[PDB]
Amino acid sequence: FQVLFVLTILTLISGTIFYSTVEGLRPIDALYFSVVTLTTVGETPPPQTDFGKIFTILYIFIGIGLVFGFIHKLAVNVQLPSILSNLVP
Amino acid sequence: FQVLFVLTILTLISGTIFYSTVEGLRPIDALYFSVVTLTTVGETPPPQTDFGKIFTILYIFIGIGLVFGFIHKLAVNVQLPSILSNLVP
Amino acid sequence: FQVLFVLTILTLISGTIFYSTVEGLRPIDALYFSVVTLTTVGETPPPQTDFGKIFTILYIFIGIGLVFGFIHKLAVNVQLPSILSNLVP
Amino acid sequence: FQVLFVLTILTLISGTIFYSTVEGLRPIDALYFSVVTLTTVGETPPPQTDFGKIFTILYIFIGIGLVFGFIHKLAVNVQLPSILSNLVP
Ligand code: NA
Ligand code: NA
Ligand code: NA
Ligand code: NA
Repeated sequence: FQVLFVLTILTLISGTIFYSTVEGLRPIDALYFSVVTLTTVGETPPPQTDFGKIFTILYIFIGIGLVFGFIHKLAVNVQLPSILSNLVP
Repeated sequence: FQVLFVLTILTLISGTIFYSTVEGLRPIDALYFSVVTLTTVGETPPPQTDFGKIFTILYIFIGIGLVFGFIHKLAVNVQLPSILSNLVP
Repeated sequence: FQVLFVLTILTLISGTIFYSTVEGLRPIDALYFSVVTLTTVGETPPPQTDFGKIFTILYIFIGIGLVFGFIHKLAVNVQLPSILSNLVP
Repeated sequence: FQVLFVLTILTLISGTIFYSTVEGLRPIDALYFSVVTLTTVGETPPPQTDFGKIFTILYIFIGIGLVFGFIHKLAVNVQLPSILSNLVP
């Protein structure tokens, strides 16, 4: 979880650096693009540079497994227990 | 299932409260945004406030596991049985 | 697979009937909306009626598990075998 | 992994050929559409031809299982090991 947590953050930082410089986005919008791309939500418009498109294609393949792995350990063993160890008054 | 059902509803209510106030949406559109964000459908436009963006990023990480957990118990053991206990005339 | 296949089709037909009448879409665009909603792709705009929104919320929760179940049996045991029983010349 | 890798590439090439000719997209935008459709991100607009819509519906059902299978072997046994066989200095 600490590790998975670190990878995800490093992955989102990379994305954020990439999209602010190549697509011209403010940091916050570039992190947002990164997270909604990798969680496969995708509610923003697509990148407008060919360079953005290529990076996004590869970023998607490398990131998704990471992000979803983090999301899965996050849910199965930081929430349910918390949540369940929670019922038992 | 009752529990999972409750968490999902509380999660969608939070989202609904958040998006109506900070993004200025009518309740129904804010629930919709919440559900299509957390089911990773994402067919609406993205939030326009930095505050919306940040909450959405975190809401996505906490909610997805919840919503999908509910969806999964919903399908595996309220439908298939119903559906199957359904074939056998 | 035959069963899963039937449920998915009946689910897409319902969606198609719903969106053509309430949202005013041509059959083909309503099937498309249905499939891209339930596969969580979501690349179309969202429904414009409150009635569309509500149905979509519920359609998403009931359908996703169905559609993905079909997709999963489709891939694991109509493709891989086909595909693999395919290597062995 | 080599096999899964090949199928995904052949699947994206098909999509790319399809969307450049029928939807009139430059190769790169057609590959992009293909990848964001099959990874269920969906942040581009939808196809504008009925022919595009139909192919997309079927492409989605056949491709998703493929693409996600590749993504899953990619993550579980080209990254984690790499990543983990990485901690142990
Ligand atoms: Na999506
Ligand atoms: Na979208
Ligand atoms: Na998705
Ligand atoms: Na989307």
